[PDB]
Amino acid sequence: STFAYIANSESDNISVIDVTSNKVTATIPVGSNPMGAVISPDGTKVYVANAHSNDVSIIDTATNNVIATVPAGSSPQGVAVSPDGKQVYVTNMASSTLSVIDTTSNTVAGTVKTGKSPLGLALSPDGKKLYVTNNGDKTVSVINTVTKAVINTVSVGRSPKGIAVTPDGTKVYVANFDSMSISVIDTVTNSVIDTVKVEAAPSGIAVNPEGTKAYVTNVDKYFNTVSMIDTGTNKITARIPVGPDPAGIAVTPDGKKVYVALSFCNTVSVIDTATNTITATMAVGKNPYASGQFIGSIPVQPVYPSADFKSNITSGYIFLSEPVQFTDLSKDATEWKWDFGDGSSSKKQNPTHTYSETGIYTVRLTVSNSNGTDSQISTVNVVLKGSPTPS
Repeated sequence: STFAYIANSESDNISVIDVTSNKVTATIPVGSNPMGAVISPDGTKVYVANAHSNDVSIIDTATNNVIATVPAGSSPQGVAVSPDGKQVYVTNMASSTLSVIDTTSNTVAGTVKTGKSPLGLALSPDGKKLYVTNNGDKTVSVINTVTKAVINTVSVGRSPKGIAVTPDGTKVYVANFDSMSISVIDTVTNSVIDTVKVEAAPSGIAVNPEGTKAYVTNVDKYFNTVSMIDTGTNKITARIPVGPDPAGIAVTPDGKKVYVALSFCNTVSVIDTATNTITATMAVGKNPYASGQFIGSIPVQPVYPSADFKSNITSGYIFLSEPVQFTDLSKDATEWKWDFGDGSSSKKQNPTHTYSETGIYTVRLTVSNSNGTDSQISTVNVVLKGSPTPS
C-alpha cells in the first residue's frame, strides 16, 4: 500500500495517488495554499503545510481524514517528520522561523529562528540534525533537534531551495536555484565539499533509497528536465525532459519510480528510473507542489470505491431517442455522478437517459465514499435506424 500525497496549493486540497496504478484515489480538503505534504516514517500520518492559513493539517492515512489542524508560523512551506514520528518540523518562510510540533499532543513545542526566508528542510537519518535552506540568505541552518538551536550556518549558493540527506547520512545536497549549482555538504563537519555546476535552475532534490543517485528538477523556459546525479562522483549522468516549472520531486521506496509535480500544468509526471523515461502524467489539483517525503507505504489501506457499470446497449450502438438503461456495478460506493457526454448528468445510482442527437458520446461514472473516488468510462454510439454501425 504505497501512496503519494500531492498538495494542490490553489484548490486547497491533497491528491492521494496509488503509485502502483498511478491513479488518484482521493482528494482531501485541507488549509489555504497547501505547499507541502509529508508522510510519517511508519506511514500512519501525513502532515500538510498550509501557507496562507499559517497552520498544518494532520491526516490519518487509514481514513483520508484530517484529524487535526496545528497552527504554525507565518507562511509554512516545508515539513519533515522525526524517525520516531514524535516531532514534526515546519519551515515558516515569512517569519523566518521553524516550528517544532509535538505529535503526542499535536501542539507547538518550540520555535527556532532560522536564516532569512527558510524553505527546504531535511532531517539526518538519526533525527538529531535538521538542515534548513534559508532561501533568502544563501545559507543552510544546521539545527540540533534536541536543543532546538542552530549549531552551524553553512554558506551555500544563491536562493537555495531543495535539500536532501543521503540514506547513510554523510552528505546533504542543496539546490541553489539562482546560482545554477548544487552544494554538497559533508555532515561530519558541516563543510561544503563540492559544488556541482548545472545547466539550469535546480529546484527540488530527492535521493533514491540506495543512496547511489539523486534526482534534481531543473527549471528553464522550454528546457525543463529531471537530472540525475551519481552520488559517487557528484556529476550529472542523465537528463530527462519534463513539463514546465517542475518543482518538488520524490523517489518511490522501491526506487522504481520518480514523481514530479508540475505546478504550472496541474499534473504529476511519473518516471521509470530503469529507463529514465516518462511513463505517465496524470491530472491532479490546481498548482500542485510536492516537496520532501510525500510518498510512502501505509499499513492500513482505506476502503476505496470501485467504479464499474453496464448498459442495455447490446449491438454496441443505440438508436436516436431510444432510452438507455445504466446499471451501477460499483463496489463500496455511496455516491454517484453520471456524465453522459452530452452536457447532461445524473446523481442516481441506476439512471436512464435519451440522447437528442446522433453521435459518439463518452459516458463517465464517478463513484465515491467517505474514503475516496473512482471512475469508469464507456463509449455510446447513437445512430439512426439504417445508418452505418460501429466496428
